[PDB]
Amino acid sequence: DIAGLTPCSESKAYNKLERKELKVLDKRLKQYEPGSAPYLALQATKERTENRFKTYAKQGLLCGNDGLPHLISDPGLALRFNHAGEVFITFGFLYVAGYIGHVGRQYIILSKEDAKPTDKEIILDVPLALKLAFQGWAWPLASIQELRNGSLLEKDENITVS
Amino acid sequence: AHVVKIYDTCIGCTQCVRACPLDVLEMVPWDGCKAAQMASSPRTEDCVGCKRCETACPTDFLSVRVYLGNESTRSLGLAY
Amino acid sequence: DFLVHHAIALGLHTTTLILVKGALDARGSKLMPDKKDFGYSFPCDGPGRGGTCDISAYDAFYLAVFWMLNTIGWVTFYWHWKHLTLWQGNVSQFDESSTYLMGWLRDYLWLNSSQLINGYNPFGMNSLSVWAWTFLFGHLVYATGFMFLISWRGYWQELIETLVWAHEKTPLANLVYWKDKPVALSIVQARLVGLAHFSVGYIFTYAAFLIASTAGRFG
Amino acid sequence: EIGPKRGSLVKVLRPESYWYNQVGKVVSVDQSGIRYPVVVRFENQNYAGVSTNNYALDEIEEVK
Amino acid sequence: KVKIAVDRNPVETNFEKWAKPGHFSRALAKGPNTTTWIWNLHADAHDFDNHTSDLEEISRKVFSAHFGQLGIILIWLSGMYFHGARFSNYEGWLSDPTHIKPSAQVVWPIVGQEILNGDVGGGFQGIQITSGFFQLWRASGITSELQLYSTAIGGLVLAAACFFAGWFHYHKAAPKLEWFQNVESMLNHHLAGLLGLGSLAWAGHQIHVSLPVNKLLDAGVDPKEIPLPHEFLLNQSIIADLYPSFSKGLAPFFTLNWAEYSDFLTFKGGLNPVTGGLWLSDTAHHHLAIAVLFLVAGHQYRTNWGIGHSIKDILESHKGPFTGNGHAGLYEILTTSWHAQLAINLALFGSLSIIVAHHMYAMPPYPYLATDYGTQLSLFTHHMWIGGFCVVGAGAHAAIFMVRDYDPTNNYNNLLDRVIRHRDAIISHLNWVSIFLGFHSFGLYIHNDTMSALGRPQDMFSDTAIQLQPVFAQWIQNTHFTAPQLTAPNALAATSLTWGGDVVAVGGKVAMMPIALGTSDFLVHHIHAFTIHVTVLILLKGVLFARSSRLIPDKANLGFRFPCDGPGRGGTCQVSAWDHVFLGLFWMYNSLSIVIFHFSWKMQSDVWGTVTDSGVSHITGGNFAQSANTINGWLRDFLWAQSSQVIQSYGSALSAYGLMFLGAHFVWAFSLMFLFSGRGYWQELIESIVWAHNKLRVAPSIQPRALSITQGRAVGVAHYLLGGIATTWSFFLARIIAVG
Amino acid sequence: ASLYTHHQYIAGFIMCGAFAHGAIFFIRDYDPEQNKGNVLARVLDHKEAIISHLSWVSLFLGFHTLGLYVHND
Amino acid sequence: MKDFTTYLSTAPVVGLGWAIFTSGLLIEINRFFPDPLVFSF
Ligand code: CLA
Ligand code: CLA
Ligand code: CLA
Ligand code: CLA
Ligand code: CLA
Ligand code: CLA
Ligand code: CLA
Ligand SMILES: CCCCCCCCCCCCCCCC(=O)OC[C@H](COP(=O)(O)OC[C@@H](O)CO)OC(=O)CCCCCCCCCCCCCCC
Ligand SMILES: CC1=C(/C=C/C(C)=C/C=C/C(C)=C/C=C/C=C(C)/C=C/C=C(C)/C=C/C2=C(C)CCCC2(C)C)C(C)(C)CCC1
Ligand SMILES: CC1=C(C/C=C(\C)CCC[C@H](C)CCC[C@H](C)CCCC(C)C)C(=O)c2ccccc2C1=O
Ligand SMILES: CC1=C(C/C=C(\C)CCC[C@H](C)CCC[C@H](C)CCCC(C)C)C(=O)c2ccccc2C1=O
Ligand code: SF4
Ligand code: SF4
Ligand code: SF4
Repeated sequence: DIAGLTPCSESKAYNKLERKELKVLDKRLKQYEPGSAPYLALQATKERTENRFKTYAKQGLLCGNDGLPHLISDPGLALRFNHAGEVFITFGFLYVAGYIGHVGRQYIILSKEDAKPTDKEIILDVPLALKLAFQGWAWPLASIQELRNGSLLEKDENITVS
Repeated sequence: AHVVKIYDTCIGCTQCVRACPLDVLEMVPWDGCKAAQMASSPRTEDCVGCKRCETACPTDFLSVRVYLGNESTRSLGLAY
Repeated sequence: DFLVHHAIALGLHTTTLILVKGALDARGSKLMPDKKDFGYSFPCDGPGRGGTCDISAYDAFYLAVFWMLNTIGWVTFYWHWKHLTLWQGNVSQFDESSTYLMGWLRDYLWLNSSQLINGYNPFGMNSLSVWAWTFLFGHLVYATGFMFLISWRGYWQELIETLVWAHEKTPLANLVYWKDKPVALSIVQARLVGLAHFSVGYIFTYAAFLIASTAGRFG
Repeated sequence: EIGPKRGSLVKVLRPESYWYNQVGKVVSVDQSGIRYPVVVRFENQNYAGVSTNNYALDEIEEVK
Repeated sequence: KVKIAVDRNPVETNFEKWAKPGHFSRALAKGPNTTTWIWNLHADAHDFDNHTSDLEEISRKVFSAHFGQLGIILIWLSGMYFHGARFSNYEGWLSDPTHIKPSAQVVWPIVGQEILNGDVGGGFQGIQITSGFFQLWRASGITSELQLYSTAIGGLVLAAACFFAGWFHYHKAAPKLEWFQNVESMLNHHLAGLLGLGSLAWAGHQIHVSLPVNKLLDAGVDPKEIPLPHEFLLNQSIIADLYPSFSKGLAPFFTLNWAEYSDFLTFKGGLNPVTGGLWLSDTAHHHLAIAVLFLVAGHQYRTNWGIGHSIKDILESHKGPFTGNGHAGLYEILTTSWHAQLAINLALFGSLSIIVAHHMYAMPPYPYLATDYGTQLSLFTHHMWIGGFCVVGAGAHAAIFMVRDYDPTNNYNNLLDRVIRHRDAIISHLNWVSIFLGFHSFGLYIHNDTMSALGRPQDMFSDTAIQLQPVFAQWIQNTHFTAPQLTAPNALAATSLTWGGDVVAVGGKVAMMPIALGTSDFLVHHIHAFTIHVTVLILLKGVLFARSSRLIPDKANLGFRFPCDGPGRGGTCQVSAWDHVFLGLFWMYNSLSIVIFHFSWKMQSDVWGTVTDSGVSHITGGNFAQSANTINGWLRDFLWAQSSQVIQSYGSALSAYGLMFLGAHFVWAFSLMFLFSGRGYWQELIESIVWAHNKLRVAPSIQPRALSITQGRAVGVAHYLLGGIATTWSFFLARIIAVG
Repeated sequence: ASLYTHHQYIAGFIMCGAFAHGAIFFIRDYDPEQNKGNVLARVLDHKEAIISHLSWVSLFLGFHTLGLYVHND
Repeated sequence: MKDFTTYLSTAPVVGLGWAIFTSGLLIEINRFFPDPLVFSF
C-alpha cells in the first residue's frame, strides 16, 4: 500500500478484469464438443489464466486503479516492503551480462596471441570457446582481480586524433 | 577552379598522373625521394574535382590534395 | 508517464550525441585529419578511403535536425494527449491506454482525427476545412522533401543535360536562350532544401492536426 | 645505418597518420639522405587499403 | 550437328573449399582484414561473371544453380501439401465451402499464442490461410487427405531427385558450351515438349480425374460416397454414366467426328452457377487446344534433320530503311551473354505475372474462389507485386549487359547501335511525356481538392460536375458484351462477367458482378499510366546512359556498381547504372501501391458484397464514384475508413495483424536512417567506439568498418520496400478477413 | 495547446543552432596555441571518451524503452 | 572429416548452435514454468 497503490488481493478492478477474461474465453467453449481437441485446448488456456491471476496476486504484487499490477523499483522503498522481488533483483541480468562479456573478452585476448588472429574470428576455435564458456562462472572475482593488477586497461596506446 | 597541392611526403609512384582524367598533374624531377621525381600540377584550371588522384595516392596521409573552390565552365563539367 | 519520460530522455541524449560529436570531431578525425582546412560545409572528400559521404560538421548538424524534430514531436504528443484526456474528464483513458504503441496510434492519432479529415467531404464543408486542407498540404511538402533526401545530384545532372539538348535542337523555341547555364543543385544545397521541405511538412501537418483536433471538439 | 635496426618493431609518432601510437615492423631504412627514409609495415590495413608507409627519423619511437 | 557434349568429372566433391569461406573470387581469398570482407563475401557469392571469364564454366554454374532452385521450390510445394494434409481442415471445408473458412496452420501454446489459433469452424482452430490451396485442391479432384499425403511424399522424392541432378551435372557430368549454345534445340524442346506435353497431360487429367468436381461434387454428393479417381479411369461404365460421349471410346477422335465429344469439351462463356468458377469442361477443352497449338509451334526451327528454320537467318533477313542494318549481331548477342537473355526473360516473366493477376480476378477459374474475398484480394495483390519486382530486375540486367558484355565491334550499324546513338532524343521525349502525364493526372486531383475546400463542388472533375468519361473502355466493354451474338456464335456467352449484366452469386455473396466506368476510373487510369511512365523513364535512362554519358565520358570503365565519381562537376553521386535501378525500385513501389489500392477499393465498393431479395449491398457504401475524385477522399474513406479492423484487432484471432502493422511501420521508419545519412559520419562514430573498446582491450581482431556507399543504399531500399509492403499486407489481410 | 507547441518547437530549433555555432567556433576561430592545457583544450583531449559515453547512454535508453513498449504491446 | 568439422565452425557455430540453444532454453523455461512477472518472493 505505497505510492498510493493497493495490493492486488483487495482491488475490484483486478477481479473485474479476471472475470472478463474468464468470460471471453468461456464464450468460445459453447462452439465445440465437450470432449474434443479444441475443447481441451480451450480448457488448458482457461486453467493457465486462473493460475496466472492467482500466481500474480497473493505475492505482494499490487495494482493501481485499473487492476493492472504496478512495479516498485526504488531500492529501500522496495526493501522496506515485500517488493524486492519485482525488479530489485537486477543481479540476475548483471550476472548473465557480465558472464557474456567476460567470456568474449577472454576469447579476444587469448586469440590475439597467435599468428594472423583474424581467421580465428570467422572460423571459431570451438574447443577453446567451450572451455572458456564453462570457466567463467566466477566472473566478478576475475574482474576484480584483473583490475587491481592493471591488466584490464591500457595506458596510452589508442588510435586517437584528439 | 579547384586548388590542388602536392606535399613533400610524396614517393613518386606516378599513380596520380595515371589516375587523372583531365591531364592536370605531371611528374617533375626531384631530389628528395628514392624515385627522384615528384608530382606537380600545372593545368590546375582544368581540374574538375573528381578526386581520383586522392584515391590513387598510396601514402598516408595523401601527398596530393584537391581543395574545391570556385566553379567555372570547365570545372563544372558542362558540355553546353 | 514513466515510459514517455524515458523516451524524452532518449531523444535528448541522441540529439546531444549527434551535435556534440559533430562539434568535437569538427576539426579533424582519423578518417580525415585535415578537415579543419576544408571549412564547415563541404560535400565530402571523394569516394576514396571507403567513402566520405556526410563528413562535415554541417552534415552532422543536418542529421541532428531530424532527431530534434523527433524529440519535440514526442514531447508534444505526450503533452497534447495528457491534456486531451484531462480536459474531457477521461483521465483514465490515457493512463490505461498509453502503455502500448497500438493504443497510442488508435486513441491518439486515429480517434482525434475524425473531425479533421471531415473538413470537406462530398456532403459539403465547414470551418475545419481550411485545417483539413493544410493537413494534407503538410503531407505533400514532407513527401517532396523525401525526394531531395533520397535522390542524389548525379542522376539529376544527366537528366538536365538531356533537357538542354532538347531545348537547343527544337524549332520555334530555340530563339530564346538562358542567360545562365542550367545546372543541378549542389550536394550541400540538396541536403538543405530536403531538410527545409521535411521540417516545413513536419510543422504544418502537426499544427493543422493540433488546432483542428482541439478547436474541433473544444473551445 | 642512421635509422633503426631492420626488422625491429617501432612506434609511429606522426600525429596525422592512421597508425598513430601504433606498432609497426621496419622493413627497410634508406641511406640516401631523403626526408622520410624509415619504411615500416603494419599488420592492420588503413582506410585506403595499404599496409605500409615510410616515416622520418624523428617520428619513429621504440615500442613501449 | 546438335549433339550431347558432356565433360565427365570436372570438379571434385569434398569439403576442402567449404573450410575457406572466400574462395570463388581472387580478392576474398586473402582473408578478412576489415569487416567489409563479410559483406563483400555475401554480395559476390552469385556474381559468376566476376568469378572467371570462362563462358563454359559460367554456363555450368548457372545450370547447376537452376536445379538447386527447383529443389527449393519442390520442397516448399511439398510442405504446403503436407500442411494441408495434416494440419488443416480440408475435409471439413469440402462439405461446406460457403460457411467454413480455410485454415492450414496450427500454432503451439508457448507464451500466450492460443489467441492466434482462431476458431475457423468445422471443429478445428488455426491460422486462416489466404493462398487458395483449398480451391486449387477442389478444382483437380482430391477428396481425402491420403492423396494430399501422397502428393507431399512424391514431391519430396522429386525434390531430392532435383538436388541430386544439380550435383550430378556440376561434378560428375558437366555439359559444354557447344551443348549450351543449342538455342534452336532448346526452343524446340521447350515449346514442343515442356509446354505442349504439359498442356496435353493436364488436359488428360481434367478429362479423367477432374470428374467429381464437374459432375458429382457440385451435385451435392457427399465426398465420401464419391468414387475414387482410379475407378473413373478403369471402369468405363462409371464415366459413361456421367458423360455419354465416353461410351464412344476414342472412335470420334480418330474418325474425325469430334462433334460427339461436345459434352465434355464445351465452350461456355461464363461461370459455374453452383461454384462461381469457370466450367471444368471449358478449361479442359482450353488445355487440349493449347497443347495442339504448342505442339505444332515446337517444329519451327531446324536442328539435325534439314527441315525447319534458323534463328540467325530469320534475324539477318529483317533489314529496313529506317534502321540501317538491323538485327545484325542479335544472335551473337543473345547466344554469348547470359545477362541479355536474363533481361528479356525477366521482362516477359514480370509482365506475364501481371497478366495472371488481371485474368484471375476477371475470370475466376477455381470453385468457391470468387466468394472468398480474402483469397481473391490476396492472390491479386501477391501476383502484382511479384510481377513488378521482376520488371525492375529486367531493367537492371539490361544495364549489366550493356556495361560488361557489350562489345562495340559486332554492333556497327544495328538496332543496338542506333538506339545508343539517339539516346538523348529518347530520354528527352520520355521526360516530357512523364511531366505532361503528371500535371494532367495529378493536377486534377489537387484541383478537385481545392474546389472542394473552397466550397465550390460544381467546379470539380466529377460525374455530377464537369466530367471526363472513358469512352474507349466503355466501347470495348460494350463490344465484349455484345460480341457472342455476332463475332462469336459458337460461344455461349461473354468470356467474363466483368462487362455483362447478369450478377452471379454463390452462398448469398456476389461472385462476379458487372463493372461500370466513370470519371474516377478515368482519373485513376491516368494515374497508373503516369507512374508507369516514370518507372520506365528511370530504368531506360539507366540502361541507355550506363555505358558512357556526356557528363562522365568514361562511365563504362568505372563499372556497373559504383558510389559516384567524386565531388567534381558540382557532384556526381549515384551516376552508376546500379543507382538507377535503386531509384527505379522506389518508383515501382510507388506505382504498384496505387494499383493495388485502386483494386481493393473498387472491388469493395462496386463488386463484392452480399445479395438479398431487395437488391445487392456492397462491402462499403458504394462510394467509389463519389469519393475517389479527391485526395482527401482516399485518406478519409480508404485508409482512415478502412484499417479500423487492423486498428481494433487486439485480443481477437487476427491479433497478429496489428502487431505486423505496427512492426512494418517501424521497419519503414528504420529505412530512412540508412537512406538519408552518409558514411563519413558513421565511420567517425565507429572510430570513437573503437577507442572505447581499446581502452578495455576488447578491440575486435577484424577491424570494424562502416558499410559501403552502395551497401547503405542497398540496405535502405531493402528496409523501405519491406516496411511498406508488409504494412499494406497486414492492412489488407486484417480488413478483408474481418469484413469479407 | 498552440502556445505550448509553438514555444517547444522554437526552443528545439534554437537548441540545435547553439551546437551548430559551437562547431563553427571550433573550426573558424579556435587557435590551440593560445589556450594550451585549459579546460577548452582539455575537453578536446578525451573527445573519444565523451562521445563513447554518450553513445552508451543513448543505446541503453533506446534498447530498453523500445523493448518495454514492444513487450507491453 | 577435418574439412567438414572446420566448416561447421564458421557460421553454424554462432547462428545455429547458440541461437537454437538460447531459443530452446527460453522457450522450454516458458513452457514448463508458465508466465513469470516477479521473483515469487
Ligand atoms: C493538369 C491540372 C489542372 C487542370 C487541367 C486544370 C484545369 C482547370 N482549372 Mg485548375 N488548378 C490546378 C490544376 C489544374 N487545373 C491546381 C493544382 C490548382 C491548385 C493550385 C488549381 C486551382 C484552380 C482554381 C482556383 C481554379 C481552377 C480553374 C480551372 C478551370 C479553368 C482554369 C483556366 O484558367 O482555364 C484554362 C486556361 C488556359 C490558358 C489553359 C491553356 C490550355 C493549353 C494551351 C492547352 C491547349 C493547347 C495544347 C498545348 C494543344 C497543343 C496544340 C498544338 C498545335 C501545339 C480548368 C478546367 C478555375 C475554375 O473555376 O474551374 C472551373 C479556377 O477558379 N484551378
Ligand atoms: C524508426 C526509425 C529509426 C530507428 C529505430 C533508429 C534507431 C537508432 N538510431 Mg536513428 N535516425 C533515424 C531513424 C531511426 N533511428 C532517421 C530518420 C535519422 C535521420 C537520417 C536518424 C539519424 C540517426 C543518427 C545521426 C544517429 C542515430 C542513432 C540511432 C541509434 C540510437 C541508439 C539507441 O537509441 O538505442 C537502440 C534503439 C533501437 C530502436 C534499437 C533497434 C534494434 C532493436 C533492438 C531491434 C533488434 C532486431 C531484432 C533482434 C531482430 C533482428 C533480426 C532481423 C535482422 C531479421 C538507434 C539504433 C545514433 C547512434 O548511432 O547511436 C549510437 C546516431 O548517431 N540515428
Ligand atoms: C563480448 C564482446 C564485447 C564486449 C565485452 C563489449 C563491451 C562493451 N561494449 Mg560492445 N559490441 C560488441 C561486442 C562487445 N562489446 C559487438 C559484436 C558489437 C557490434 C554489434 C558491439 C557494439 C558496441 C557499441 C555500438 C557500443 C558498445 C559499447 C560497449 C561498452 C559498454 C557496455 C555495453 O554492453 O555496451 C553494449 C554492447 C552491445 C550492444 C553489443 C551486444 C552484442 C553481443 C553481446 C556481442 C556478441 C559477442 C560474442 C558473443 C562474443 C563471442 C564469444 C566467444 C567465446 C566466441 C563495453 C565495454 C558502447 C560504448 O561505446 O562504450 C561505452 C557502445 O556504444 N559495443
Ligand atoms: C521435351 C524435353 C524437355 C523437357 C520436358 C524439358 C524441361 C525443362 N527444362 Mg530443358 N532442355 C531440353 C529438353 C527438355 N527440357 C533439351 C533437349 C535441351 C538442350 C538444348 C534443354 C536445355 C535446357 C536448359 C539449359 C535448361 C532447361 C531447363 C528446363 C526446366 C525449366 C523449368 C521451368 O521453367 O519450369 C518447369 C518445371 C517442371 C516441369 C518440373 C519438372 C521436373 C522434372 C524432373 C523435369 C524432368 C524433365 C527432363 C527433361 C526429363 C529428361 C531427363 C532424364 C534423363 C531424367 C524444365 C523442367 C532449365 C533448367 O535447367 O531448369 C532446371 C534450363 O536452364 N533445359
Ligand atoms: C494425354 C493424356 C491422356 C491419357 C494418359 C489418357 C488415357 C486413357 N484414355 Mg483418354 N483422352 C485424352 C487424354 C488422355 N487419355 C484426351 C485429351 C481426350 C479427348 C478429350 C481423350 C478422350 C478419351 C476417350 C473418349 C476415351 C479415353 C480413354 C482412355 C483410357 C484407355 C485408352 C486406351 O486404351 O488407349 C491405348 C492404351 C495403350 C496403347 C497402352 C499403352 C501401352 C503400355 C503402357 C505399354 C507398357 C508395356 C511395357 C513395355 C511392358 C509392361 C510392363 C510390365 C512387364 C510390368 C486411358 C486410361 C477411354 C476410356 O474412357 O477408358 C475407360 C475412352 O473411352 N480417352
Ligand atoms: C510528394 C513527393 C514528390 C513529388 C511531389 C515528386 C514529384 C516529381 N518527381 Mg519525384 N521522388 C520522390 C518524391 C516526389 N516526387 C521521392 C521520395 C523519390 C525517391 C525515390 C523520388 C524520385 C524521383 C525520380 C528518380 C524522378 C522523380 C521525378 C519527379 C517529377 C516527374 C514530373 C511528373 O511527371 O509528374 C508531374 C509533377 C508534379 C505533379 C509536381 C507537382 C506540381 C503541382 C501540380 C503544382 C502545380 C503548380 C502550382 C499550381 C504552381 C504553384 C504556384 C506558386 C509558385 C505560387 C515530379 C515533378 C522524375 C523527374 O525528374 O521528372 C522527369 C524523376 O526521374 N522523382
Ligand atoms: C528489453 C525489453 C524487455 C524486457 C525487459 C522484457 C521482460 C520480460 N518479458 Mg518480454 N518481450 C520483449 C522485450 C522485453 N521483455 C520484446 C521486444 C518482445 C517481442 C518479441 C517481448 C515479448 C514477450 C513475451 C511474449 C513474453 C515476454 C515475457 C517477459 C517477462 C519474462 C520473464 C522471464 O523471461 O522469465 C525468466 C527467465 C529466466 C529465469 C532466464 C534464465 C537465465 C539463467 C538460466 C538464470 C540467470 C542466473 C540466475 C539469476 C542466478 C544468478 C545468481 C545471482 C543472484 C548472483 C519479463 C518480465 C513473458 C511474460 O511472462 O510476460 C510477463 C512473455 O509472455 N516478453
Ligand atoms: C498504343 C501504344 C502507344 C501509342 C503511341 C505510340 C507512339 C509513341 C512512340 C512513337 C515513336 C516513333 C519513332 C518510331 C521509330 C521508327 O520509326 O522505327 C522504324 C519503323 C520502320 O523501320 P523499318 O521498316 O526500317 O524496320 C524493319 C526492320 O528493322 C525490322 O526489324 O517505323 C515505325 O516504327 C513505324 C511505327 C511508328 C510508331 C508506331 C507506334 C508503335 C507502338 C505500338 C503500335 C501502336 C499502333 C496503334 C495502336 C493504338
Ligand atoms: C536551485 C534549484 C535547483 C537547482 C538547479 C540547478 C543545479 C541548475 C541548473 C542547470 C543547468 C546545468 C542548466 C544547463 C544547460 C546547459 C546547456 C543547455 C548547455 C550547453 C552548451 C552548449 C550548447 C555548448 C556550445 C559550445 C560548444 C559546442 C563547445 C564550446 C563552444 C560553445 C560554448 C559555443 C533545483 C532544480 C534542484 C530545485 C529548484 C531550484
Ligand atoms: C529534382 C532535383 C534537382 C533539379 C531541381 C531543380 C533544377 C530545381 C529548379 C526547378 C524550379 C525552378 C524550382 C522552383 C523554385 C521554387 C518554387 C521557388 C524558389 C525561389 C526561392 C529562392 C524564393 C536537383 O538539382 C538535385 C540535386 C541534387 C539532389 C537531388 C536533386 C533533385 O532531386
Ligand atoms: C547506421 C548506418 C551505418 C552503420 C551500420 C552498421 C554499424 C551495421 C550494423 C550491422 C549489425 C551489427 C548487424 C547485426 C544486427 C544486430 C546485432 C542483430 C541483433 C541480434 C541480437 C539478437 C543479438 C552505415 O555504415 C551506413 C553507411 C551508409 C549509409 C548509411 C549508413 C547507416 O545508416
Ligand atoms: S581531382 Fe580529378 S581532375 Fe583534379 S587533379 Fe585529381 S584526378 Fe585530376
Ligand atoms: S599518387 Fe600520391 S605518392 Fe604517388 S606520385 Fe601522386 S601524389 Fe605522389
Ligand atoms: S557525397 Fe556524393 S560525391 Fe561525396 S562521397 Fe558521397 S556519393 Fe561520393
